Amino acid sequence: TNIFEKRINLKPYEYPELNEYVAAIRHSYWIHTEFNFTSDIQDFKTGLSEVERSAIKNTMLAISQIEVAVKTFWGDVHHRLPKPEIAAVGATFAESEVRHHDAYSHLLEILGLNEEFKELKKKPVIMKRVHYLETSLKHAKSDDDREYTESILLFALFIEHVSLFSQFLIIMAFNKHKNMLKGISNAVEATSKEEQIHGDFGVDIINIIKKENPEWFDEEHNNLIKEMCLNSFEAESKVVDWIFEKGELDFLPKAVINEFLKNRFNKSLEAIGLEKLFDIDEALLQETEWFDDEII
Amino acid sequence: TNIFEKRINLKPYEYPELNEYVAAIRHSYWIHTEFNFTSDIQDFKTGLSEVERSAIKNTMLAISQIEVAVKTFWGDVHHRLPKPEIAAVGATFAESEVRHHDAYSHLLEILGLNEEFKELKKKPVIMKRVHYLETSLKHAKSDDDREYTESILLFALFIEHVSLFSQFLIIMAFNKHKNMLKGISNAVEATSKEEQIHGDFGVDIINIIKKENPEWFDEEHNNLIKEMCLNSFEAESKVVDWIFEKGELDFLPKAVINEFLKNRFNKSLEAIGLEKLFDIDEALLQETEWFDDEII
Ligand SMILES: [Mn+2]
Ligand SMILES: [Mn+2]
Ligand SMILES: [Mn+2]
Ligand SMILES: [Mn+2]
Repeated sequence: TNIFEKRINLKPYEYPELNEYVAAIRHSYWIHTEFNFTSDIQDFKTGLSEVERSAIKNTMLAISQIEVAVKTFWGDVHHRLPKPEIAAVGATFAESEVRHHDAYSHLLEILGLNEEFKELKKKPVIMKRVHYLETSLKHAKSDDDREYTESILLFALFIEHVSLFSQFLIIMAFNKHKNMLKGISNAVEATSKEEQIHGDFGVDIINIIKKENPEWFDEEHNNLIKEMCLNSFEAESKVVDWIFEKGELDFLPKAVINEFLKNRFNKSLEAIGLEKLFDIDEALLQETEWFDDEII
Repeated sequence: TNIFEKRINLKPYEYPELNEYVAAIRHSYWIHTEFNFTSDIQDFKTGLSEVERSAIKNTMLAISQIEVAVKTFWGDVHHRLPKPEIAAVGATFAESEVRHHDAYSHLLEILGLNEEFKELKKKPVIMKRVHYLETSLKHAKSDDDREYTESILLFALFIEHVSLFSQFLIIMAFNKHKNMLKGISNAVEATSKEEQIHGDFGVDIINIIKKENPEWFDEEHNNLIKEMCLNSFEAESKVVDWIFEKGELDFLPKAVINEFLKNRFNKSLEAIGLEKLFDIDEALLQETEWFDDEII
C-alpha cells in the first residue's frame, strides 16, 4: 500500500479501519439548534461576577478565533491521499466543521460579542496564536508528499487535539462547578468529542505514512516536531494568561490548565512514537482527569 | 462582485441566500440505518415476478452506478468559487454524497447484487451512460473559469436533477402501486430530495455566473448545452429500455417515464433562461405529477 497513490478499484479498502471515523462522526453529529441557550444568555448577562464574565467572554472569543473561519483542510485531504475511504472521512469531517462554525457564530451573535470578535485579530496574544497556526499549515497545499505530511502531522496532533482544549476545559469546568452555561457546555462537549475524533484520524494517517515511509521520520525531523510542540504550548499557555487577564478562577487555576495542556501535547507525541516533551506534576494533572473521563 | 474571486474576510456574505442550502440538507439528512430493509430483502427474493425482479434489479444497479462511487465535485467547488458561503454548502453536499454511497452500497450487499455490480461497467448501455457523464465533467478540473462553468452547469442541470430520476420514479411507483420495497422506497425518496437540493444550488450558481458574465452565454454555447441535453436524454432513455429488457411494468410504461424525463430536461433549461427542447404529451406527463408532489 501507498497512501499517496490513487487506486483503480473502489473495493477492497486498503485501510478499512479508517471507515470507523465516518461512523464516529455520524454518532457525534449535532447542530446548535438542538440546544437551548436562553439561560446561558441570562447567565452571561447577569449571573457572573466581573472576573467570571471576563474569563468566559475571552474563552468564547478564543474558541471562535479557530471555529468561526473557513476550514477546508479535511475536505481536501483526498487530493494528496487519493483513497475512497480517506475521501469519505474527509468529507464527513469537513461537514462537521461547518456545524462548528455555525454553532460558535450563533454564540458570538447571541452573547453580543460580534464587535469584540471583529477586533480580536489586533491582540498580540491572538497574532502570536495565528503565527503558529499558519506555520503549522504552511505546506497544506504542497505538491511534495513529505512537506504535506508535516502539515497533516502538526494540524492533527497539535491543532485538532490541543489548540481548543484549554477553552473546552474552561467552559466544562465552569458548568461542572457552577451549574451555569448549560447550553454552551453542551455545545462545547459536542465540539470536544468531534475534535478528539478529528485528531485521532490524523494520528492514524501519520502512523500509516510513518509505516510506509519510515526513513522520512529520523531523529532530526522528530526534533523539528518537538520544537513546533513547544511553540504551540507557549502560544496556548499565553492565550490562557489572556483569558484570565482580569483574574484566575479559584476552582481552575492556570497552573492546573497548563499541566492539562502539557499532558495533551505529551500524548500527541507518544501517539506517533515520539518521547514525551514535558515533565508532569501528577497532583495538578489529576485535577482535570474528569475532562477526559467525560469526552472519552 | 465576482464569484470566481477569493474573499478572505468571512463577512459580509456576497451571496447570503446560498446559506439556505446548508439548512436544507440538515433538514433532509438521513442514514440508511434509520430504515428497515428486512421486508424489502424478502420482497426481492420471493415477492416479485420474473419481469418485476429484473426491472427492480436493473433500477438498483443503475442508481448504484452513480451513487456507489467517490463523489468529490461538491467538496471541490470552493477551489474555483472561493467564497466561504459556497465552501459551507460544498462541504455539506460532499458529506450527503458519502451517506448516499453507504446507503446504496448496503443495498447492493443485502440484495446480493455485488457481483452483478462489478460486471455492470461492461454493458454497452452503461458505457454509453458513462460517456455523457464523463463528457459533462470533462472541465471539472480546468483552470479556465468559463470551461469550469460548463461542468457545473451540465452536472447540476442534467446529472443532479435528472440522471437518477427515472430510477427514483421506478422505485417509488413500484411501492405506490404494489405496497412492496418499503425500506428501499424510503431511502430512494430521501435520496431524491437531496439530489433535488443539489441541482437547485447548482442552478443558483449558474444564474450568478450568468448574471456576472452574460457574454459567456452566447447562442453557440447555448446550442452546446442543448446538444448535451439531447445526449443526456438519449442515454437515460436507453437506460430505461435496459431496465425493462425483460418486459415493461403495466402501471408505469416506458412512454410515461420518457415524458417524465423530457419534462425534467425542459425545466432544467428553463431554470437558466434557455428555451424548452422537448414537445410534451400532457396526458402522459400527468401520470407522474404525484412524484414531484411527493419530492417538492
Ligand atoms: Mn471544529
Ligand atoms: Mn476539527
Ligand atoms: Mn447522491
Ligand atoms: Mn448529488
